[PDB]
Amino acid sequence: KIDLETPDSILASTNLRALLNKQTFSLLPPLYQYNLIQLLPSVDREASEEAIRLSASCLNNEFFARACLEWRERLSEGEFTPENQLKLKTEAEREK
Amino acid sequence: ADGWLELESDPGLFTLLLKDFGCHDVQVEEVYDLQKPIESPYGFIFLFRWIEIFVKDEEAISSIFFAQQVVPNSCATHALLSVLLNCNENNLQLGDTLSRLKTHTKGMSPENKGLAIGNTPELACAHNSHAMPQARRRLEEAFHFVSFVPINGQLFELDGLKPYPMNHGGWEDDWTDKFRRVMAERLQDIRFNLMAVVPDRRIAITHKLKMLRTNQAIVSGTLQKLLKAGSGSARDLQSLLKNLDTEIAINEQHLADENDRRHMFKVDASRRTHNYDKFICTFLSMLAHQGVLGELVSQHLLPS
Repeated sequence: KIDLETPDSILASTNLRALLNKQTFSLLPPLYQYNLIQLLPSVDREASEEAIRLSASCLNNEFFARACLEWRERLSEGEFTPENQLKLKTEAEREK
Repeated sequence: ADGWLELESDPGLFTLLLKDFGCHDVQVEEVYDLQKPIESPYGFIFLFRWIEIFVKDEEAISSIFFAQQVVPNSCATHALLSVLLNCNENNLQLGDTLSRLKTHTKGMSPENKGLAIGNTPELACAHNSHAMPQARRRLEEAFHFVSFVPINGQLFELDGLKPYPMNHGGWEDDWTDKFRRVMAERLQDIRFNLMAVVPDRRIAITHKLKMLRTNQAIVSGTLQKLLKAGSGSARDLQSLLKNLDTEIAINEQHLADENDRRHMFKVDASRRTHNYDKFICTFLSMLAHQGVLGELVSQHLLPS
């Protein structure tokens, strides 16, 4: 819908650590919440195992905060453009 | 010189690493206060950062496990091994892989021991399992470790990046006090971490609880038998039972504290090694698809 992979995305100018949190997660429908928890670390996914409520320290972390910050920085660096993704797939071909 | 992944400096990380080496009676804990008493430490690991009496006998340096760091990013493993493999049979059981590594490197030169470390698939796998995704993709300043350990009535300072093991140890009265003196000589700060290799606290607490509970059962059985039978006084049995119950309560609280601390170690490890990319991507995509990404983004623009 809105740019999510190019250095010109508005996300590259957005505080992602404050965007993605417990309230924002609560804004999502239950099926979305389940499919999203299926992508969390196994301890937090296990903690959440019909609106799903996340651990108070599931997203408010030290590792998820750094994940958000580095994700924005990688987006700015252009790591997520489809050309770089295909280049990394060529590299993965070279590895295997 | 192949290269391992880079690890963070965390006592819980190192505890889980040693557990993944198959050595299950060891735990690493950080030393905030040097003067606070530590009970039964196998050794110490000193990490330094951002800063500017040698055993030289070729038979003496080979008669002890002084390994030389050949693999570049294996510093935490190297220090932990320099501490553990210089311990004996009485207190701890090393893993099967660690005992095999120890017997395999009995009389080898420091270089050969470092190479044995680097070419042990179990150790490399367990070490790289604790790396963050940042380290993995970076593979395509950190800390410097130094181990302190008592061998035979002498404190040894092992540095994997130095030619000779530093022996400067003797005490008479307890090696913890000698180590405290040596550390106070060279020395809160962020350029220094100090960690102690200690026995698993959970194990000692569980055993103390077992002893307390069996003693409490004995005295309660004798007491209830006496009172049922219905002569002699029973004050002292009741006093014994009261003090036993108090100690059992204290140690149950100790066990609960240690259990939640171990659980915190587990969750920090599970988060530290997780790749949050797909989660962030799908979260942002679902926010956009729901129509609410725009408002939130408008509320959290970085100041410029």
